[PDB]
Amino acid sequence: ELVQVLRRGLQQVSGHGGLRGYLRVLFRANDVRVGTLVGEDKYGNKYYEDNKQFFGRHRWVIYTTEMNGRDTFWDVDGSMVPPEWHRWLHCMTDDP
Amino acid sequence: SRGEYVVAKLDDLVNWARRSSLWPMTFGLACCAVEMMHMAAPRYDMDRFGVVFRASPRQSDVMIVAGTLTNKMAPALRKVYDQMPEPRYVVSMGSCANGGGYYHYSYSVVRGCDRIVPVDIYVPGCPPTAEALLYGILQLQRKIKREKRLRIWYRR
Amino acid sequence: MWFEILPGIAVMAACLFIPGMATAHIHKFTNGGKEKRVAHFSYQWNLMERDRRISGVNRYHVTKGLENID
Amino acid sequence: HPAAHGVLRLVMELSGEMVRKCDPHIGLLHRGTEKLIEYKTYLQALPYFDRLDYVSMMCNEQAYSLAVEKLLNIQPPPRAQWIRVLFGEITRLLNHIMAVTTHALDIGAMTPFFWMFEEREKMFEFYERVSGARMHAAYIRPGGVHQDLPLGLLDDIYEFSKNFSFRIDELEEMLTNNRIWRNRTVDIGVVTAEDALNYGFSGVMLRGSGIQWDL
Amino acid sequence: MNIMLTLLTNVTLASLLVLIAFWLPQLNAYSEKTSPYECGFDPMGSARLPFSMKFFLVAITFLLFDLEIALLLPLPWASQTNNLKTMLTMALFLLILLAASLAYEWTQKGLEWAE
Amino acid sequence: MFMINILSLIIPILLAVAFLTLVERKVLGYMQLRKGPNVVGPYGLLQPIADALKLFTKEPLRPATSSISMFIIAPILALSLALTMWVPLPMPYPLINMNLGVLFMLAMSSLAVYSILWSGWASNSKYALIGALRAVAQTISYEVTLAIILLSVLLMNGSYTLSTLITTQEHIWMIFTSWPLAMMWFISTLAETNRAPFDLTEGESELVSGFNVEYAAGPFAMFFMAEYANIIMMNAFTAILFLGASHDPHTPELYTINFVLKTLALTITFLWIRASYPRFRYDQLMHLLWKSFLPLTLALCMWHISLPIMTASIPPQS
Amino acid sequence: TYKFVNMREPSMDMKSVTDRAAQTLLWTELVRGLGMTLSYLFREPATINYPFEKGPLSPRFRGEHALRRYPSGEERCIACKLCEAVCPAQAITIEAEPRADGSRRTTRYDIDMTKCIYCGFCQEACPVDAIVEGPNFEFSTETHEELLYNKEKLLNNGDKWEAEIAANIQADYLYR
Ligand SMILES: CCCCCCCCCCCCCCCCC[C@@H](O)O[C@H](CO[C@H](O)CCCCCCCCCCCCCCC)COP(=O)(O)OCC[N+](C)(C)C
Ligand SMILES: CCCCCCCCCCCCCCCCC[C@@H](O)O[C@H](CO[C@H](O)CCCCCCCCCCCCCCC)COP(=O)(O)OCC[N+](C)(C)C
Ligand SMILES: CCCCCCCCCCCCCCCCC[C@@H](O)O[C@H](CO[C@H](O)CCCCCCCCCCCCCCC)COP(=O)(O)OCC[N+](C)(C)C
Ligand SMILES: C=C(C)[C@H]1Cc2c(ccc3c2O[C@@H]2COc4cc(OC)c(OC)cc4[C@@H]2C3=O)O1
Ligand code: SF4
Ligand code: SF4
Ligand code: SF4
Repeated sequence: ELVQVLRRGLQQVSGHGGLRGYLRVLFRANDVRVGTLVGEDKYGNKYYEDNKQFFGRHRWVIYTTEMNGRDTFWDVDGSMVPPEWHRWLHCMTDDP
Repeated sequence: SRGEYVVAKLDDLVNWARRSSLWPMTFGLACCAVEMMHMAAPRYDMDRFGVVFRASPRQSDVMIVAGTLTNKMAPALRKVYDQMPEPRYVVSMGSCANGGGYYHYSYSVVRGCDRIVPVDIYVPGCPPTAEALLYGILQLQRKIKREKRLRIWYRR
Repeated sequence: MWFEILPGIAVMAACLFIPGMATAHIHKFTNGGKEKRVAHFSYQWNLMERDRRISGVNRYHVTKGLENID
Repeated sequence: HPAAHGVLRLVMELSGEMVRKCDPHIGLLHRGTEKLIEYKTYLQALPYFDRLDYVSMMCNEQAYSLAVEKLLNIQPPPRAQWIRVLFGEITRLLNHIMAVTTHALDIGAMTPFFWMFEEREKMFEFYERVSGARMHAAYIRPGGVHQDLPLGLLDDIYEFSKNFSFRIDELEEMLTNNRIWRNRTVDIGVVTAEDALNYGFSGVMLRGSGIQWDL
Repeated sequence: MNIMLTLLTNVTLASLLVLIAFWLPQLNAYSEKTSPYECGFDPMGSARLPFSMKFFLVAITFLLFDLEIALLLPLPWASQTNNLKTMLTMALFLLILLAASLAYEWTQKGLEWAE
Repeated sequence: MFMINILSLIIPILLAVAFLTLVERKVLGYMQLRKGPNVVGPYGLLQPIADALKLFTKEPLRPATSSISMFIIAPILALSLALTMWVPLPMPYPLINMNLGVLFMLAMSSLAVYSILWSGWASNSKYALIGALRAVAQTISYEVTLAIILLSVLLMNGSYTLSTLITTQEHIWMIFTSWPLAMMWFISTLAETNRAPFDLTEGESELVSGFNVEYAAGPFAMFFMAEYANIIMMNAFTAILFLGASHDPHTPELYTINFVLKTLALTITFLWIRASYPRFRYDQLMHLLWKSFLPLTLALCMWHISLPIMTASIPPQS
Repeated sequence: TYKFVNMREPSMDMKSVTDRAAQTLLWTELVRGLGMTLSYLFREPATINYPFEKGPLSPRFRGEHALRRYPSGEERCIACKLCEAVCPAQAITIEAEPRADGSRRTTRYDIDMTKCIYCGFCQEACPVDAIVEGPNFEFSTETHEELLYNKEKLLNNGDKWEAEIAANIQADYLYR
């Protein structure tokens, strides 16, 4: 029913660390989905998956806000992924 | 100073507006145009970044040189580049546009489109993947974010 | 999602709401709080001019009832 | 021009909007491929055939490989030939999708392009898995194929193939019985069988006129 | 008076938008930029050369058909007359003659464009 | 105080046009299995603002071969007329109350074709001229049929006053009385607004950009604003004409909400149509309007003249 | 073996004629197309959230080039010049000499990335797995000169991407 969809949205905003974390993820990645934390990167990037999404949307990375020297709160790019997480993220392998 | 703060804020607003609405000219030459189409395809959906193709050069902001530029075709590319109103940007996509590529040693091929027009971003690959072209476009957006025209005018 | 199109439609609906309610409220404000008089024909215009003349304040919508018959 | 399908300078003499004369000017994508091929070895000249027709890449590889195999008097192994035919049919699907969707886009129907280019993306994934390149595989070689299939490619090709007919059905629902599409396509550009034969046409351009010919 | 004010406001807003469009940005106009657009190559002839109209007869017929709607537009008020039979006869006569003129033009190939 | 009403009508219309573009892009995207603008602002809500700011800070180009006066005048006329067509619409009270409001819209819509004509001719380029001539053909195709349809529908209203249409449809919608006329009116409104499948004047796949191929930056923005304002205005006119919302004199915002919802439904139907069909040929459009719509419209005009007399159902007004 | 695509004759009975007239006058197939688009509107789009989500790739993927080392830290390249001879675009330039310890090593190893067609022939030709095409594809530059790789840049690429390059090679070397 529609009420269950609304409840899914409410638990989605609840599970992102509250309202401000929800807004942070919405304005940083234009996505508010919740996934299992596969792992964390030594530069601050976090990697999540959810196998219920279709192939392509089942793995993602929330980038760090502070890379080597630059502020990456808004300025992010795919080149910031390290090679091992690069292999995992592009589905060249199944193992993290 | 107040004037410096004001020009910085207006500069940021104009940079945001220009990078958030980038309209490439509907313009392709060779193999690389297929990957450009796949970038426009639903999987990548460049339109979600505010990137919309437009046929007329007068209503365009970016020229993606996607394919070989030959000697016969170079004047036409230069002409449709000149008819773009400013500010205008050029992305060189693929080996053929970047430096000639497979046809570098040819009697009929221009060794890189940068001999004809100034180039902002070079996207390597033969062809670059649609993801690579998207990376290049976002890099162009970052470069537009870095530019400071109002600050330079104020410090004059 | 398809429900992501809804915010833009809502903004358009909010924008399109404003003209009608603004017109209605301005009509009420400038016509004594009781709707703007419609004069499609000269008889209605004559009625409006008579209302303005007998109002004593040169405003047609100022209505004089049975308190003007001594 | 969006309808130019690339670099074509069609000089047209018109009376009003009626076309009095067409003069196609080509050579805006003449790169001198044949001289360059004359400067390469047979393996070095193979990737040029990828870039000849950049919608039917593996079919061009197959044609060149067949020519070189005939000149060498050798024979590809059976598994290589089955792989060649399978990927040639996948390439035919890619080419026909591109042709039909760009034709519809030129006519004015822009929607089927987006529906079918996701299937094109999946077939690009097949290309990349077999070769490491989504478009220019250089996979079919004058001795067979470069590498064997990865250990799970056939299952994915089967999964893709068992859902494509519904996409074709949706495309046909959009176009086949549409009176606007029929108005824009029926009786337009009619060519007779004898004219098609004398003018050197091939493929659909013959079969549309009733000529029964398939290589 | 209110309609005149509305027209003045709309025209003023549009003209102001044009003025901001032409005076806010930085202009770099050179001869190559302002040249006419014909897909990258120079035009052969002029755009002020005659351009054939293949629907010229339909265009001429449009004038008479446009005056017919001007004739037919007072029908809502005409339907309030006491001589309803006469008004209905004349309205149907006018529409029948319009339909007959359309039929005559159709049958004699008047609606086909010139080749 | 009337100036305030003018502004309260003008600014929201432009805002709705700006966001209509975002809605148009998103609807097309989701109907094409993609998303459309969702990065510039949450759910792409700031994309129209970025487009407007980018367009008006870009260099406007004045062609060397162009006629300067008409070239500059045409977009001004387009946008001013697009804004002017809204003033007689009752929502439920019009800003301007006209005895003949329908004739006013007819005349102003007839005068809005000259912005495309003068723009195309004054550009002094071949594609612009082809677009202008296509506009001439389009008007010749649709004008007579649209006028006769309007007359046939309004025969049951009793006048050309737009507010009377609210009184006429107090109990039933006029679409249940004249649905055959409503279908032809909808198609003619598609043809009149230069919308797919009747977007010949632009013709992106055939004419690059058509009549406005030489326009850039702000004047191009004004042409776009005029076109989308015309879309919204025409769909609002259709909603008033055929789907009459109930009006409570003490509760007018109920009517306003109902009318806005119907107008949005019709506009979304326009966007839906654009994503489903191929483009017509302009000679085929003329033949469709003159060989199919015109005879049926003439017959239905005779029928809608005879019917109120036949059943003693003539509307009140003189 | 052939079939006809447009050789069917319409039925001329009164019911079929009336059905065709209803299709002509009430626009049934146009509503069918509208229904198809409406059905698509309610499906989940195929778009991914780049750059936070990436398109799937393969261990065979051909991206930016890299020069590799042995586990001891010694370079694998011995300057045989097979990759330079096989390069269809003549994108590789090599100069070699005996090293101070007598080893056969390069003194110049350039790849022009604006000449390269990314065909992977060089890594097929290499007998020691010295030159590879790595998995990286996001290396767009702002200048043409940044795409003219010398030996230092390629060695740097190898050191940077070796962790993924070795894993990709391990998953595909049995097909080679
Ligand atoms: C009364 C009005 C008069 C003027 C009318 C004009 C309209 C008003 C202007 C509208 C303001 C909206 C712009 C603000 C949008 C910023 C969004 C934000 O996200 O941008 C950030 C940075 O924002 C910009 O740096 C600053 C924007 C605005 C700066 C100053 C604004 C001052 C405006 C005040 C009005 C001045 C008008 C003067 C004429 C009267 C970084 O985003 P970005 O990296 O890109 O996106 C990366 C995408 N990722 C996240 C998914 C990876
Ligand atoms: C949204 C719709 C409503 C808006 C409401 C506001 C309306 C605003 C009006 C629209 C115009 C906006 C233009 C904004 C920039 C100003 C351009 C011009 O006026 O400035 C200069 C005007 O200066 C002239 O050079 C001459 C100045 C002095 C000579 C004549 C003026 C005499 C007035 C007396 C001034 C002395 C002090 C007065 C104190 C009050 C011309 O410079 P120019 O390069 O060409 O044009 C390009 C402008 N660029 C550089 C920003 C790109
Ligand atoms: C004697 C000549 C006959 C043969 C020659 C033919 C040449 C003449 C062409 C046709 C002649 C008809 C014209 C007669 C004048 C009509 C006016 C009069 O007869 O009364 C009208 C009667 O008109 C009726 O509608 C019936 C006559 C209409 C005939 C239908 C049209 C046929 C004309 C076809 C010939 C024209 C050229 C060819 C066209 C196809 C209305 O009367 P009523 O409204 O009570 O009172 C009005 C006064 N009020 C207002 C104060 C109350
Ligand atoms: C408009 C969107 C949906 C897509 C389609 C499209 C682009 C971008 C550019 C072009 C384009 O289509 C046209 C027509 O079809 C081909 C076919 C071509 O070769 C198959 C080819 O090569 C240069 C070029 C073209 C045109 C052109 O460059 O994005
Ligand atoms: S770089 Fe490669 S894919 Fe791109 S146009 Fe040249 S040959 Fe074709
Ligand atoms: S990938 Fe091919 S073109 Fe590039 S350097 Fe290696 S052999 Fe040469
Ligand atoms: S990279 Fe490999 S093929 Fe090239 S010179 Fe070195 S060892 Fe030989």
